[PDB]
Amino acid sequence: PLTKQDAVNQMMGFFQAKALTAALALKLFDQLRDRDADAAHIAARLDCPARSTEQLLIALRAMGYLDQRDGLYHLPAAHRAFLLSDEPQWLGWLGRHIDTFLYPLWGELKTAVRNDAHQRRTVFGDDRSWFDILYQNPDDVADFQEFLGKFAAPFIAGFVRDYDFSQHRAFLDIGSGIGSLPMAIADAYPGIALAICELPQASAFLRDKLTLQGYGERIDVVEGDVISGDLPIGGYDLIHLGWMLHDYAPETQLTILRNIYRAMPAGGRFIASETPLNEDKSGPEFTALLSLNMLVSTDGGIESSAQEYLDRFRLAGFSNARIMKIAGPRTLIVGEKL
Amino acid sequence: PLTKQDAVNQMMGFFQAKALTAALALKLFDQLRDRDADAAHIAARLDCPARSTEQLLIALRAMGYLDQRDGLYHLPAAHRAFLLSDEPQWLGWLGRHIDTFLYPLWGELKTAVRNAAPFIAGFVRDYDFSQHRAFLDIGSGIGSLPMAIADAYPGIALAICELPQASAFLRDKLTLQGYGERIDVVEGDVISGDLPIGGYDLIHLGWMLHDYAPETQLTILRNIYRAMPAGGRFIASETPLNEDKSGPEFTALLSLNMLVSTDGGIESSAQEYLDRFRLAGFSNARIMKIAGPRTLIVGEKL
Repeated sequence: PLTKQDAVNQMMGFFQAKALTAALALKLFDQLRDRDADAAHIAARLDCPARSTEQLLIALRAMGYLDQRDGLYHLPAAHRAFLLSDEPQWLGWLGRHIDTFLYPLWGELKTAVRNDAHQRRTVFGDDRSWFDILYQNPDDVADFQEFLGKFAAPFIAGFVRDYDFSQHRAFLDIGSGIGSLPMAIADAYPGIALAICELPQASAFLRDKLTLQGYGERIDVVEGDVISGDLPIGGYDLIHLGWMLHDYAPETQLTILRNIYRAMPAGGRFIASETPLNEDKSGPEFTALLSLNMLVSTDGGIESSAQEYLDRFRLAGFSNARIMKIAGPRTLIVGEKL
Repeated sequence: PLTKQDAVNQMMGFFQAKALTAALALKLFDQLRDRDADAAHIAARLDCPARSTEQLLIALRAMGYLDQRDGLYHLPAAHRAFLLSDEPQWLGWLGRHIDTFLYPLWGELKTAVRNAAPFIAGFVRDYDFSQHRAFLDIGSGIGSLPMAIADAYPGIALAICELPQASAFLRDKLTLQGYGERIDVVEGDVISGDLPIGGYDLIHLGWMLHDYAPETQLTILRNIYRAMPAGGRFIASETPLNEDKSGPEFTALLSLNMLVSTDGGIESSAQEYLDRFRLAGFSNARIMKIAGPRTLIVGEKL
């Protein structure tokens, strides 16, 4: 088991979190992309007091994110890809998501558990529903999805590699952020028809992004709504919903799944990719904590076991509801329409 | 080196931190004091809904603080000491300090950049107090250090120097513990410089220098140096940064904690403390490394 020191260490772990998000917000690592430098000159380039900048630097060094030799701070080469703001794996979006949204809400975790409700009203004075905030801010949603797209590379690679897309004639991805998955499918499967279904607000933007990358004729963008169930998805024998169910309460998950089931072609296949809790709902750790993040931030999001997802597939009308394990962090929940 | 995922996991470490403090604040672990229980039964006794309590329970099992089999949660015996509200080692005090003070303060870290038992035990065991006749503790919280000294050195005179508006309170606490006639309470202020400490040939200042900017530290050290008796010894117990200020990690992080929660607080190297002791007039400024988490910076008045 663990000891008192461990619990204390973890109760203070918001220290390391905010040292990192502050450094990212200050773009501190940017000042070392070209040369090494001491605290006083980093503080000059950042427009910050020398003393407090030095306190942040010493902490980042002690945490292993920076090197320091003879008073000069050095950005390690293997940290460049995620600490520099122009690198495609830059963590700045997550940092600002934490600073502006998740960190304040988790401050009120106790009350979220007491009430089984989000703390957006408490914390931000915002009495709008989760659905309201999302529908109203498609720019934030796009920024979010393009950040997530970077992380989804192992899921996408393992989906393309472990699942036979050659068996299907037409694949449609519901609510793709940026088209990364159907692009990877197109790159490996030249004969399958491909489409993304987007909200009418998000569709022109995704169309523009697909066109810029050269995929505007290869991948169609159709408009629709999983919530209202307006889903022109009947010509697609494979339908995929990427990591969306856990954003909603189970009852809403049922509505989404019934909405897709009703719109699917007869004999069609539907796959939801999710990160389930394990069999005895004992973990894994990040997913267990992700559930709490859904509690404090959304209107009824939650993580579920594989079996719980199977039950919801069946209740929504799907036949042969089953799990398909693939490489990567997601698990496929699969069912057919008969 | 570190990877993207290492940084992500640490950037989200406030997840784990709040799971623990919310669990402490909710007295969730007390519901497993005498038996195992499933989520619905813990939730009922907590006056909380079952769905949200179960989410917090699942995270605590996944973090390793609870066991779980067939839906029944178990408090591991090795965890009772710091998770149960009635146990001497209960961490609720820290959770509350984090919830009401530190966590909100650290939420604006970027704006602020831009603008104890084991010490006591190692001090009393390692340092021979018998070489002194009168010992004074400045800023003593409840007098735990002089009481420990009293319990091991019945010959030494003992006193605590407290702020005026806290002295009667401390006098009372000391009396209620049986030390009211063994430990004297004098009144004073290191910042102001009013310090009736002339009679004590060993004076101690416990973990206070880092609450202040180096400039105010110098003023404090000069104030104590002047009031001390000739021949006296002074000890400040601190947690210094290491020789190249690359750590240790908690002290580096604690330095930022002083940034957001005091006016000018900061940690320092051993050499920097020695430098300030010398600038303040002390003689034989030196480092004594005792057991426990603190280091002693020591000076004398010749």
